Amino acid sequence: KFAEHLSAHITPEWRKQYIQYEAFKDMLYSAQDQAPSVEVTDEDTVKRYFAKFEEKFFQTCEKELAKINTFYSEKLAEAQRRFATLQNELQSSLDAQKVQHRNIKDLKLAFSEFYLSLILLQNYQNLNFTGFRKILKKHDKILETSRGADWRVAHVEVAPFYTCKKINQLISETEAVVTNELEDGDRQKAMKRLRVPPLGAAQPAPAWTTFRVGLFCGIFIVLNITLVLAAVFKLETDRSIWPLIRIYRGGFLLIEFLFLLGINTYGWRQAGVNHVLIFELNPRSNLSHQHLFEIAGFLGILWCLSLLACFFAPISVIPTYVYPLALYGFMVFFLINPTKTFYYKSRFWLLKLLFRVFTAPFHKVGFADFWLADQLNSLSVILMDLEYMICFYSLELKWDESKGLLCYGVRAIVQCIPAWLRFIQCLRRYRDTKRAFPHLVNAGKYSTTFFMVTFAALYSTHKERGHSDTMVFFYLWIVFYIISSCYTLIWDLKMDWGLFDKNAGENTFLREEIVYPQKAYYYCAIIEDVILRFAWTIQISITSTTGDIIATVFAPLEVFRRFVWNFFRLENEHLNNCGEFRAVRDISVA
Amino acid sequence: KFAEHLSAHITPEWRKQYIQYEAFKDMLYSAQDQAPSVEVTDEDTVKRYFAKFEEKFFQTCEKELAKINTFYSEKLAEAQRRFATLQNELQSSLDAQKVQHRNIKDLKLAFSEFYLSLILLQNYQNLNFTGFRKILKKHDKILETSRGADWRVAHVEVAPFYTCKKINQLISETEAVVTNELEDGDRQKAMKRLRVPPLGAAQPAPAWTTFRVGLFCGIFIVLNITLVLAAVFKLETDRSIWPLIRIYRGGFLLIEFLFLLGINTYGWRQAGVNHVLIFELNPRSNLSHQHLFEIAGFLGILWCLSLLACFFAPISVIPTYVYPLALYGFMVFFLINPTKTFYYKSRFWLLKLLFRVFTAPFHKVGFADFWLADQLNSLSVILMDLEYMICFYSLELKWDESKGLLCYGVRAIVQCIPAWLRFIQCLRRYRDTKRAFPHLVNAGKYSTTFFMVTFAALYSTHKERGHSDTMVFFYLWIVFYIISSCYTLIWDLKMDWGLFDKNAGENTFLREEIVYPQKAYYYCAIIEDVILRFAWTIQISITSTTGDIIATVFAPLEVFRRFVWNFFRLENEHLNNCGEFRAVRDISVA
Ligand SMILES: O=P(O)(O)O[C@@H]1[C@@H](OP(=O)(O)O)[C@H](OP(=O)(O)OP(=O)(O)O)[C@H](OP(=O)(O)O)[C@H](OP(=O)(O)OP(=O)(O)O)[C@@H]1OP(=O)(O)O
Ligand SMILES: O=P(O)(O)O[C@@H]1[C@@H](OP(=O)(O)O)[C@H](OP(=O)(O)OP(=O)(O)O)[C@H](OP(=O)(O)O)[C@H](OP(=O)(O)OP(=O)(O)O)[C@@H]1OP(=O)(O)O
Ligand SMILES: O=P(O)(O)O[C@H]1[C@@H](OP(=O)(O)O)[C@H](OP(=O)(O)OP(=O)(O)O)[C@@H](OP(=O)(O)O)[C@H](OP(=O)(O)OP(=O)(O)O)[C@@H]1OP(=O)(O)O
Ligand SMILES: O=P(O)(O)O[C@H]1[C@@H](OP(=O)(O)O)[C@H](OP(=O)(O)OP(=O)(O)O)[C@@H](OP(=O)(O)O)[C@H](OP(=O)(O)OP(=O)(O)O)[C@@H]1OP(=O)(O)O
Repeated sequence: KFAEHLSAHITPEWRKQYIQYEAFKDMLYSAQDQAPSVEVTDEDTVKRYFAKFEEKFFQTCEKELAKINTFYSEKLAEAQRRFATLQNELQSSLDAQKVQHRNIKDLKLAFSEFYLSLILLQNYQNLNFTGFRKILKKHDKILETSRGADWRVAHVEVAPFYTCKKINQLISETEAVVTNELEDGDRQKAMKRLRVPPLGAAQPAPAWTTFRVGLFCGIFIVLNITLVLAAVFKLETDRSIWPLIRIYRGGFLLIEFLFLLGINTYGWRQAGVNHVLIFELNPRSNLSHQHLFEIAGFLGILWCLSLLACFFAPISVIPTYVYPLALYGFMVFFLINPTKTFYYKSRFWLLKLLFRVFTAPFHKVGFADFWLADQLNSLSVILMDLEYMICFYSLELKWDESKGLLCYGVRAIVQCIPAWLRFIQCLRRYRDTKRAFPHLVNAGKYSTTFFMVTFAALYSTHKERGHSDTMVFFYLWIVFYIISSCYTLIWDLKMDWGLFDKNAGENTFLREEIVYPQKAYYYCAIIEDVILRFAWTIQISITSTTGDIIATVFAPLEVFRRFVWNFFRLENEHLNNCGEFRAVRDISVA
Repeated sequence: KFAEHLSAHITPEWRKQYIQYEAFKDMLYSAQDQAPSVEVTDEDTVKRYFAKFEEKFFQTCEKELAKINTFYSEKLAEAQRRFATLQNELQSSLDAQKVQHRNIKDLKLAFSEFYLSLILLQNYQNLNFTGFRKILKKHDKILETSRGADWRVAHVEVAPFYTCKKINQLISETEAVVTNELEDGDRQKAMKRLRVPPLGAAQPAPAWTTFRVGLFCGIFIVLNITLVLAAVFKLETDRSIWPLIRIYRGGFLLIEFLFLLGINTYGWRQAGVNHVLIFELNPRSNLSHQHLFEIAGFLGILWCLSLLACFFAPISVIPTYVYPLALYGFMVFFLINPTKTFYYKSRFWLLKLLFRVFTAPFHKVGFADFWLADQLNSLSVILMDLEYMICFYSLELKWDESKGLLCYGVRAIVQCIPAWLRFIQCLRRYRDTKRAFPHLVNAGKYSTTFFMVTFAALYSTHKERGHSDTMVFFYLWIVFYIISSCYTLIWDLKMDWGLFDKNAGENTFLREEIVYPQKAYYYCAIIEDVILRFAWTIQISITSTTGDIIATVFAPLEVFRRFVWNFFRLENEHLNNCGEFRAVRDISVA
């Protein structure tokens, strides 16, 4: 009932302030078990044990409450100190109208993001009180006394965290001020923006969505079995399937990315590392994991069906080079669907992000656009494809005949588009912050992947012609390979993940604190990301030299290191947004 | 928020006693809209309108509360009157031990079924109070006054339904009496049987189960598309598919039965007609609709795959006459799985039911075994199959050759096994109750389906030989056809469904009350069950004369009338278990 209820309804950034139910329960249960004797020893000696612990208990309760109200009052002062500046800012603004649209618009994200601190603090008044009357009721049950219940009336509801009705009156003035100065009355349009819906792991998946995740993962399994059958029967021929996989690798890397990003969003929501505060999403509406599994499953059904139509060749009139085109025209029409349907706010946010990353020297660099520029250094085969598959229909495809599928620059550069993106983003972080370690470095990390592709291509072109200036360039590519491997594997474990810290202490080789449940995950991953970081630099070289057989088998694997890396790049982030207790974004009105 | 919360957490049998939130809200909203004028008319005249309604409101509130405590106290007295007899019964029992196992066992279903009346009445104290402070808070919000909030302290929490702390002390004595005299202490094994889990429409489907319902309905859709393809391609031949469908019709009628029974359980749970009190299930643990959709989907995957293995003929060693056998050996092994896994209590209850119906002159006739003896008068083709498919492997199958499928009594009687079952059950109802209308009649209903099969078979056998005694028997089958059609279509609308009642009133041609939301469902069904009750008597005759082409197309359709009939046979039941307010079973200890 509660221990779970409390370990779920808790605000992650504050976990070191709640009642610590588990320790209490364990203390009580251990105490009862280590009872001296039922009647074997003397009577009053049994009392001692059932006394000494009683003294210990109410003592640790005392310091326990002492934490709450101290933490509580401190948090409250913050709110008070907020409703101060957050109000005069409106005051100045109000008269100023006689960018104002913008100024008004950002202001409502100040209050809406204020009224989420309070109503996340109000919970802290209840989630403790009715987490303070439960634990006591076992103490009065286990020992079968009443001292606990009495102490509950002796200290708890006299203490300034349950009998301090200040937060509620703050809630009342914010909702009459927002109502009055933001929505021209119309309280209904104000308590639609302000209301906070039960968030965290406390929102179950809307049954229909778990169903649809069941369906699109259902059609998908049979479609995969049908592919594995038919590619071991129907396809059989003398025709080259290398165009077929060289075109159906893009969709696959992009499906294996969204299933894994779904598992990422779940492994974040459950383990407490909030992927809401960091990305700057709005904490009332999100995409829980199920929606990601569902989008991934859907695009997976589309991918499977296009492949099957290519192999089974279902209708004679449509040549065969139209199924891949239809599939990839849908996988990108779904993303620019200009209605307000099928994840409208979602795709619109993602599009704003892409536009602030695919042209990102100019715009600021948040965390969303520093993250989805390290999801493009792994799906970097979906770009050499959307180069190959675009050159191929243009200059190689035979439009005279219905049988289709069964393309000096472009590859070398297009392989380093995302590395260039991130190099520029880090230079921009520098040119604003004025701090080198860590912005100028962490811009080298990508300068190397420039001095790998270039030198590998030089060796390639000078071995194709087979000239004297070839072995020299190869000695250069091989000496820059170890560079662009270590200088990105040390950075993958020291500053991103944050592991290997002197404050490690008990956590052998790890960080001082670890958010994720077990202690073998970190070691498994610290081995994996070491293996799979050498077969991504090769994977870069080979698919740039003068190959696809190793590409289509290392591409689906790189995305796995990106998945196992998201866990820790978001942990090591949250657990730097935890030491300062920050449950709500600081929004700025200008 | 509440109107729904209240229209869901409500105890169906008591719906005519709750606060009637919707009428209140509508009254308030209409009142505010029909306000005389904002300032157009005179000031104090606006007061009149905002006064007259104020007087009206508190008046209808007054009679509203007057209903609750009167209903409440009356319900409480019942509980008190219970804890009386329900206790001395234990008292007498206690000393008697010095069938006792049985006597003890039935006694715990007396308390567990008692402590569900209280904790369904306790809710009635909260679900009203915090349904009495909401409605008022809109009245004080809409009119923007405080009279409502004051009246709340003037009448509500002085009234003997919120300040009557008697039910809770009853809960305390029942759980210390059960703890002490049923479980030898061991409070943990008593508050495992007594606890009531949030029931009704208030229990969401356990996410994993909605997922699995998504999966087994996912593999199923592609498997059906593959069947429709392959039976329009792979099967093609000169071999007779009549054995193939004459064997794969059983599984289909049994799948189309469980999907539809799932839709039945949902249409019951949602529309309020409880399928829990009537079947005598235990109200804490049930099978919500999702579990039925999931079992149906699973047996559907098995059916589809067996069919596909028959058509695709996947492995050469296993002849082809082994796939239907494997499918139907699994569909019946799933039902006698002697572990405690895969719906253990469920299948064990269903098996106890079958054993109390397939031999049912002797056992009592509850409602479960009167209901699942009218689910066997529709799945009556699954018996002429398990006759045909059993005779065929025995005396027709060619075990010498691997190619298999591509069998004077038995049919005539086996068609009337379930009609015989129900005829006997009604005779047993008579031989106990001693009442004819409705037991002796409603035993005729099945005597006719005896004088239809018999006479149709007589005409058949005398036309095969083609003798003089043929046209006479046909004039008899045709005169008993209209009998066995009208005498079961009038009974399908007058006593089962209960429709066409003189107390109809406003509900044209219907019953006085209707539990189901709309008013076109009843007419649609009253037309349907008229059409599909003539093509079930034919369907009986044809598949008994000397055919399958019309059988395999009317069998999947009869089950539809059984589905559309379950709705109303359970409505017309619940809405006779509602007039007496009975939310808990009366269990008897002997
Ligand atoms: O909050 P965002 O930015 O994520 O999205 C909302 C915001 O968009 P935007 O500011 O234009 O980027 C407003 O748009 P807008 O043009 O109407 O007005 P402004 O541009 O804000 O002046 C808002 O209206 P409003 O609340 O300001 O009146 C609402 O409009 P719409 O859908 O038509 O819904 P209604 O408002 O008509 O019900 C938008 O969507 P939703 O929130 O889902 O409804
Ligand atoms: O209540 P039912 O009839 O629907 O089912 C229970 C009841 O069955 P039955 O009376 O035999 O028909 C008891 O069986 P039983 O033989 O143990 O004892 P009795 O025959 O009742 O004397 C009960 O144990 P118990 O609670 O009485 O000790 C429990 O057994 P089991 O798991 O071994 O129980 P635990 O060891 O986990 O308690 C059965 O299932 P569950 O309730 O799901 O567990
Ligand atoms: O009577 P029992 O022994 O069968 O059950 C206990 C009962 O409290 P009771 O006995 O009435 O005082 C539950 O509260 P309840 O629903 O009555 O609610 P109210 O308090 O009455 O509102 C309580 O949940 P909780 O809500 O306090 O957390 C539960 O804790 P459980 O979830 O198992 O474990 P935790 O998560 O608590 O550690 C207790 O079981 P045990 O832990 O074994 O003692
Ligand atoms: O602030 P607003 O005006 O946007 O919203 C109102 C708000 O009460 P508030 O304003 O504080 O007085 C809700 O209660 P809440 O969460 O505050 O709960 P507390 O009681 O405060 O704990 C109330 O639900 P609820 O009162 O039935 O639980 C809701 O009615 P709606 O959902 O339609 O539910 P019904 O009308 O169908 O019942 C009201 O909206 P409108 O009906 O449009 O006026």
